[PDB]
Amino acid sequence: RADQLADESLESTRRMLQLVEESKDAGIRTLVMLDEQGEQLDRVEEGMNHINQDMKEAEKNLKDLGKARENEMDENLEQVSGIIGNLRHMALDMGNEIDTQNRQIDRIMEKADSNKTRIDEANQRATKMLG
Amino acid sequence: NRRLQQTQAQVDEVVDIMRVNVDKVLERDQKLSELDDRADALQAGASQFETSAAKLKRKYW
Amino acid sequence: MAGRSMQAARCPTDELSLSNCAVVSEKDYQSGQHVIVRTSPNHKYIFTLRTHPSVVPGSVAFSLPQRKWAGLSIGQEIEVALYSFDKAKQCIGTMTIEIDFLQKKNIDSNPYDTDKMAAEFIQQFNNQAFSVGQQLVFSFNDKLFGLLVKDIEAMRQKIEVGLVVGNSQVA
Amino acid sequence: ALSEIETRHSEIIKLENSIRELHDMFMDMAMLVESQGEMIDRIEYNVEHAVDYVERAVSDTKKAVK
Amino acid sequence: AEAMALLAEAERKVKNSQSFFSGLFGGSSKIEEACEIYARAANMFKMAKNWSAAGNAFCQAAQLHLQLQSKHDAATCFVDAGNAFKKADPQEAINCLMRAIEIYTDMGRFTIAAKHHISIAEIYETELVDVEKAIAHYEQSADYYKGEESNSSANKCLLKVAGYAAQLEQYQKAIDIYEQVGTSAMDSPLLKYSAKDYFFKAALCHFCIDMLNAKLAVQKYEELFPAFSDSRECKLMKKLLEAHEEQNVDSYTESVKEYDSISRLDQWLTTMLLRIKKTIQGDEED
Amino acid sequence: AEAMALLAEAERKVKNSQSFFSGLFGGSSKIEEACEIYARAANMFKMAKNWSAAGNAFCQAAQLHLQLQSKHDAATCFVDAGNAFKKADPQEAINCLMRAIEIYTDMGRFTIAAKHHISIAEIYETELVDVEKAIAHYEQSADYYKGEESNSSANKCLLKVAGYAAQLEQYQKAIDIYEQVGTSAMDSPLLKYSAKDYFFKAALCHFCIDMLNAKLAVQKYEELFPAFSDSRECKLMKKLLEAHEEQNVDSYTESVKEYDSISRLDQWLTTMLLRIKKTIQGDEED
Amino acid sequence: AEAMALLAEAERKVKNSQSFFSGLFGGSSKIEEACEIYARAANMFKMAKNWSAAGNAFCQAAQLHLQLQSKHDAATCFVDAGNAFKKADPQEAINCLMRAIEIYTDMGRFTIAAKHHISIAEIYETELVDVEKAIAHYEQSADYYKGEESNSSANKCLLKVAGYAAQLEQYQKAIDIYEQVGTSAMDSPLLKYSAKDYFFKAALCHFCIDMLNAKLAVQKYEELFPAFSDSRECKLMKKLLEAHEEQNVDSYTESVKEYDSISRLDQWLTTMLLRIKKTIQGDEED
Repeated sequence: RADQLADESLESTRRMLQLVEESKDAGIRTLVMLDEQGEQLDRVEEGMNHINQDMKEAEKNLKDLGKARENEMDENLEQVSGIIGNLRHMALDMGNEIDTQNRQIDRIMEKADSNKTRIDEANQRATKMLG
Repeated sequence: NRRLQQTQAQVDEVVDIMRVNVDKVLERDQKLSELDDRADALQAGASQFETSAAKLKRKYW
Repeated sequence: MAGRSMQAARCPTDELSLSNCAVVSEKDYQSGQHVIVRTSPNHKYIFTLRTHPSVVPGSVAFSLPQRKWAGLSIGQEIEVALYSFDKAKQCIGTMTIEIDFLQKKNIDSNPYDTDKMAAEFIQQFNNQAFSVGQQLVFSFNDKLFGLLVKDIEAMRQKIEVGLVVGNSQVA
Repeated sequence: ALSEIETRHSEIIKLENSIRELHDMFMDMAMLVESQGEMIDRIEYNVEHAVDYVERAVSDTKKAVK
Repeated sequence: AEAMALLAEAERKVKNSQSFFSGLFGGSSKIEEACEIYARAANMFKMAKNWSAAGNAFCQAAQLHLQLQSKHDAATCFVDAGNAFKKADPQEAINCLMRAIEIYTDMGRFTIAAKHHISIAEIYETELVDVEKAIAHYEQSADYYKGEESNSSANKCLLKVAGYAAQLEQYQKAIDIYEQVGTSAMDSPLLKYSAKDYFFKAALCHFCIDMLNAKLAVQKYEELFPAFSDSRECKLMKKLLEAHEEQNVDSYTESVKEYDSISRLDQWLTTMLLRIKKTIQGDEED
Repeated sequence: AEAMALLAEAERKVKNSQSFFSGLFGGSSKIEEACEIYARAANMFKMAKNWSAAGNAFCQAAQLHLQLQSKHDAATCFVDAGNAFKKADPQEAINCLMRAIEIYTDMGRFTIAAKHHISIAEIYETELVDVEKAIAHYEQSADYYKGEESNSSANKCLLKVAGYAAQLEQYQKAIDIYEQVGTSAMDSPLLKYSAKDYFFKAALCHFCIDMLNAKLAVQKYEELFPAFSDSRECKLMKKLLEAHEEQNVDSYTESVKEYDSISRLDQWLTTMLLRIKKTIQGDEED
Repeated sequence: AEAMALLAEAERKVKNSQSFFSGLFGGSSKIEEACEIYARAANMFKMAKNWSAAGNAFCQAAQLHLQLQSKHDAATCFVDAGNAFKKADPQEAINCLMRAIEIYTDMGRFTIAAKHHISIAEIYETELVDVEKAIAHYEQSADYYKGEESNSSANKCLLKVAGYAAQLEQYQKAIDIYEQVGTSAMDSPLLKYSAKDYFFKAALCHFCIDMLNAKLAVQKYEELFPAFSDSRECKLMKKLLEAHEEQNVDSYTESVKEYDSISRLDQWLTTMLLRIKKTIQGDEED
């Protein structure tokens, strides 16, 4: 079944062209979404460096307070191959946008638990000298 | 066989990056969830800090 | 002798681009000496010097052809050293050259007398150094060609580098 | 010759194969990036405001030592 | 720096004072001091990887913390204990987490309650092997996520619920879950893609329904010839629906064999497909 | 309610107290109050979309906030002012940002300093068209990102630097940047794909080269048609090197006509390809 | 402004008080001041691009910060010092990090302890070439990730371990690691795809066995012939096994020559394939 295999396998490459096309658009959302996520985190760090300071002051203030069939076929596949150019524009950028953030997230979790502790201590030392 | 083998692995190579994408994207999911349990647990104490900092206000101010 | 740092530049004019000679300054070398351009441990080339006022003291200028053959950059740092030929074993007497239309814009099918070529070749490229596989330009009747040294024989020993003299036969 | 037309075939299917499976990873990805998106919305939120409440806490401590 | 020594000091100080030791005021700093002690011990226990000694240690520190007046960080300790027991050799991991959720829940923290709730149902399944309760948790948790308008997690959980529900004969309750998770999926063109598999699963699930419960749910689907993503969902289903309405356990077993060429069959599908294969054979020689 | 009223009162209170009003401690609580005022005004201005007024107001609150001694929260305000002026009507967009970086920088926060540093070069390019200063920023910023071992962003900047370097005739200085950003890209198997485009750009960027600098860069590039991605990189390059070495301004112009079929040509490529197209013509008359 | 000036002042103040200087209290309040000084110095040393000085300065600020009691911010300072020496020209990048982990470790912050633990082994390998210690780190770190039940991360590390374990001739110890990371990757259907390469690697690693193991590993592998991903795993392996059992360094190096067309080989594979190619010849030309 020559024509039955050169067309079915081709019929898939066609249902394949859109596939990577559909996944490319779906990937674009990952681009715009991972871009939005990167932004919404720039403010998180901002609020993380904001708490870091205030706490240091507060703590100190408390001490101071305590004391043509194949021609098209190829074109359809070529489009699938060209999409890699877009598939590349994704995995890369965001892929790295992942490291920068994660390494930043950890620094956010730590200080997040750090301030928490200094709050428990400050409260304890404060209770003993309350009204 | 020309264009065939040509377009053959052309994708087998794109099958790798996703293997990296699916993973690097899932590793984040768990890390963020970890921050969700600490960041909140933090403000949870802030509710105490505010009240505690206020009690100190009625003693030295 | 030992060697000195130099800077490759561009050929002054066309008059010196049709001589296949590394143009230099007068405060450095003299028209008639030979040197050996040293760029890489595996890249050795020999050129013929020709002073010119436009040249800058401490630099050597080459022509596009040579700049494509020996591979030289206009700005990079090369190590030039005085090379003295052995006119007792390097003097060229019989040298074969591969000729072909340099430009594709001027390609015809008319006949060209070789006798008139070998006569005008030695009359212009006299007292100069040529190496096996060297590239250059030849202006014959206002027509540019792309020569290519194939074999060189001293006056019947074979040499890689020689010095074209007067009684030098060319094929 | 079938020996040549059949060879092409086996190569295309085996090509179609590796394909669809890879594409599967693209889909799951968009599905993963989404779930994560909604989860970060709650993260930032609780954090952002967490800074607002503390911003008021520190402002009071500063005025509680003067 | 000895754990045993710390555990002893901790016990020595964890006690409501009275008489001469009290003086005038009690001392929450005491109970908390003991907490820090036990925590310090549980840590080195986890260091040497004794887990069984770390977990039970955290529990102590955790319990004491409650005796203080700090439910928050306490619950987090219960989590540390659960994480210990989990990655440990004994159990208790289930008790700690229940003791954690009672806190996050009564505290007004449902986001986090559900975060550990799903973990719980994941344990009661991958470990204790008690799906009947696991599903119950996957559900209540999906309800909490559904409250925080966090469609995502809510659906993840629902998917777990139905997914294992089909494996527990609960085929109808499964399609129902698939219908809900399918309706609240189209609204967002972000799930349009995966929205197929849901219809395929649902149509495959059969509560011994002797009809076209699926043939009615197959046409309800909005497939499109040009849509190639769809060719990986109902196109097969129709062919399976005919193979069942004609008790032909050959056209079905062949169509699944062919479909396993364009779209690989995961473990799930396989299991259910064979279940239908049996409903057919079984209706032949039955 | 009125911004004018707030802006005025803010002025009344923004002044070191004296006499009985000052008592013993005038404190910075007043300068800060004024800050909150101007911010409250800049706010309604930003609502009314007056921007201009909003920005200048933020500048006021910011400056005063500096008189408070709290650089951080101030700089952030300078950023607010920047975001205002930027997407506003007047200028100052550049000023605020410079006044922001001087703070993040002296403070020791290079991570965020580079964040606004790139925004700066981006405005100084897409607006002021001050390429020479923009490159200086894209570069210094890339240095900071490189320090934070945030390879990512660092490369996102270097690409800018080189990309806009070729436009300023800096072809060699461009290829070098591509070489560095390439070498520090092979060490990571997560940049294997993109590594192509780099070699394509570098091989295209010609500082009036005559040798085979590109033939050598293309040789350095490990290609194997079976590693198909490469097709969108050097396969064309070689053809271009041939049409160049053969002073054929027809084959090169045909190749750029064909490649524009398998891989579209963005602005950059176009401009440069035309520059090479001229190097050939100018060589034809040689 | 001047670093030398600050470093000197910092020195003059960094010293436990005594005599009339100590009086009643003295310590933290001073040592901290010095910390802020050195940090301010290391900052300008970093803007000046001297790094070395910046790093040593951070080392000072950090050490002093420990002399005050505040281990957290201190450890983070050591991290800053590490980033400094790292992007710098001297060493010490290894010491700063060890001094950071000792802290995050005995503190109870294992999650991050492992975060920097993998960075450490990543430097101890790419630079110091100290593979034995690097592996000891990738391993202990994976143990911590496994502790937090953070499977994925633990696997990333294990993959590193095994990967470099096979390079150090430790082939058997590698196949085992691939086994474990394999049985702990099928529980999650999100790793289905991934489960292949593991079996291919584990079957390639040979502890100089005289047959099976690999023939047994390929057997344990569950493949579905009409599969697509799996084509890049066992199918080849079988051919390699036959080419090994039967001394024929012509059927092995050929099959790898063909396979290198439909699935480009990475440095790792090549290294090991050649090692096997050598075992064959070393059994042949013997």
